[PDB]
Amino acid sequence: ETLNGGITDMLTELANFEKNVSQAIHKYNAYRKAASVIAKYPHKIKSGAEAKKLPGVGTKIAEKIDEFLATGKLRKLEKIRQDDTSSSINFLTRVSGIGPSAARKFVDEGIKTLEDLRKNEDKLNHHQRIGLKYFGDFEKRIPREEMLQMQDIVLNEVKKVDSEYIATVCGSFRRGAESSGDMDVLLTHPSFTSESTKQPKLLHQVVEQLQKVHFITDTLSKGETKFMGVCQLPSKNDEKEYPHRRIDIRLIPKDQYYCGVLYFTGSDIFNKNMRAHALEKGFTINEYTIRPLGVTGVAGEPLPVDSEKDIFDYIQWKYREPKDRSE
DNA sequence: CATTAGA
DNA sequence: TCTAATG
Ligand code: NA
Ligand code: NA
Repeated sequence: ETLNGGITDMLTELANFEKNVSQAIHKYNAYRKAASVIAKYPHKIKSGAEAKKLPGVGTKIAEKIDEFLATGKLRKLEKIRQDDTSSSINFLTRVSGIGPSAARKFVDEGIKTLEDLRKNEDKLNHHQRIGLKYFGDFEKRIPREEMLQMQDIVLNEVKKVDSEYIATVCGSFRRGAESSGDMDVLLTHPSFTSESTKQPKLLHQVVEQLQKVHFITDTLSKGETKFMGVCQLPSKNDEKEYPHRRIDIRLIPKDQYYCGVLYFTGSDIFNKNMRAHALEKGFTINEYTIRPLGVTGVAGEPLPVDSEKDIFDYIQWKYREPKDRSE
């Protein structure tokens, strides 16, 4: 956590570079397994060799540690940090829509700056044009203050459109968090659960609403179960316009909300724990159900859930508020 | 790890 | 169809 840090930290620098700038899926994969195990390791790595004894710990990497352990840095680490090209790839990646594959393609073309992206707005597909559009707004954080008014609106429509609709803004926001990165509404409805052959509209209906009224400005993507957009709070009585925010809405079977909702709330850690705990208490939990364990090694059979509670009671825990889903 | 774009 | 990109 702090004894192995620079080491794991430098490791991940390396990894993330292999995978992004280069297409070394493997090396990249290498640095990370290492970056992992050395992290577990309870003692201060004193040298290459000491490390080397570790699993996934090669000589290539061990070599890396010496230099790092010896001089406060790393040449390649220094060498990569500089490189406009790799530098350039690191940045374009930031534009919503741009992954590395594209990132690289763009570069080779000689698109390295934000402006390049501009002059060549033509080479970008919708997602990316939008990304490019709201570059400042997507990188900006979401105040709970705003989070509150936001949430406020999305509920009223939902409600207004149909009243049988259940919404839930999961995420950090849901867990207290003074700020969030993007709003995430969970969506269900009774007429939609597991077997019932869809009702895409269910999704569509709302998106229409939210748009109708001007909350959803743009669309990144809309499927019959996952809509991926952009929102905006009605700039009051002028002077103050609101930032463009990422909003994502997804349809769920009534019969799988709670686990799902459980899930999306986190924290990434609480889930595990909770998830690790269920294991003992005779269960399994995942993004959708909770199936009682059978000694033969494994087992199925989705137990029924009507609230966050059910999942809880099931595995025999204390209902932990979202506020407290911290870990 | 799954859903959507797009080519 | 595959292949990227997001969460
Ligand atoms: Na991006
Ligand atoms: Na292949």
